[PDB]
Parts: sequence; structure tokens; C-alpha cells
Amino acid sequence: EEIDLNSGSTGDWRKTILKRAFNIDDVSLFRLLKITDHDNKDGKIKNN
Amino acid sequence: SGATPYHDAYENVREVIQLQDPGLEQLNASPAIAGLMHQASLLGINASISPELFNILTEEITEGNAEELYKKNFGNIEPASLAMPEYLKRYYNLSDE
Amino acid sequence: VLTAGLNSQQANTLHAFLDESRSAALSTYYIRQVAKAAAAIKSRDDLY
Repeated sequence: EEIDLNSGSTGDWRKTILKRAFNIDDVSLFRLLKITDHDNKDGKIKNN
Repeated sequence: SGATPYHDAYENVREVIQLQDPGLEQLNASPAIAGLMHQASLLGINASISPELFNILTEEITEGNAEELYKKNFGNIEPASLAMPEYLKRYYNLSDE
Repeated sequence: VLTAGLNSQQANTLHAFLDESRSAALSTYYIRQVAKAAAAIKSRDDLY
């Protein structure tokens, strides 16, 4: 399943759970994605 | 049924705002944002007012729709039984005061 | 969006709160719409 981590994305329940798991907002979650992946040209990841 | 258009998502929202800002101080301090919402709806930050209740509270009661509204708000019970003070008390779980 | 931003104690408080609110709603609905009329239930005490 795709989860849109772009800081500008709107949420859904999967996105909400991920934020919940980490107790962070969408802006810092987006940055977290870039910390983990500097190649991803988008904010979308699969729920792997 | 005892006036219970219970809305769980509403309560989750209401309680979190109270948990994050227990007095709505940030809103007092940030009128640009507070001013984006009408006061009637800001009421629900503190008041337990679900959107269904909001629409009931703002509903216009007139002669032409009075029967209709009874059926739509209380349900098909009996206006004469709602009229009884004991019935009324139990219906809404009220105190005597 | 909002519950995901809570810390753990606020969340415990939230959940406790919500369960109490849900009971009143479920109980009232049940008594008026679901409970069999054979049972003379007019209150949460009678439902208990």
C-alpha cells in the first residue's frame, strides 16, 4: 500500500498510524523520510 | 432518545483540544486563527455539541412544521407522553431541580 | 490528526474519557431502540 509522506499531503488512516507510532507531525515525518532515503524523488513509500 | 446524537469523532476532537490547550490560551493569543471560525462553532470546543446537535439548535420551529419536527426530533413517540414531567425527566435523564 | 499528536498520558486520559462518554450514548440508544419492551428498563440503573 502507498503512504504519502509529502508534508503537503492530506492524511488517511495509515498515515495517521505512522505519525501516531512516532508521535510526530507531517512536516517532521516528511523530513524523516528524507533522512532515510535521499533518492526518493517523491514522498510516497510502500507499506513495506 | 434522550437527545443523544453522539458523535465519537467529535468528542475525540473536542477532548484533544482540551488536552493540548486547557483554556484555549493559544487561541486567545492567536486571533488570526481563532477568527477563522464563527463563535457559534467555537462553542463546541468546550460545549458538547455534535454537528447534528448544532443543526438542531439552529433549526427553525414554526407552526407549519411543528408536527414534522416532532417526528424528526423526538421520534414517533407521543407528544402527550413527552408532556408528562416524569416521562420527560426519564427521557433526558434529568434532575428534579 | 489530533489523537496522533498526544503524549502517552494524555492518551490514557483520552481513552478513559471516551469510554465513559460512549457508555452513556450506547446505553441510552440501547434502552430506547434495542432493549426488548418485556424488560422494564427506563434507565442505566435498570439496564445494569
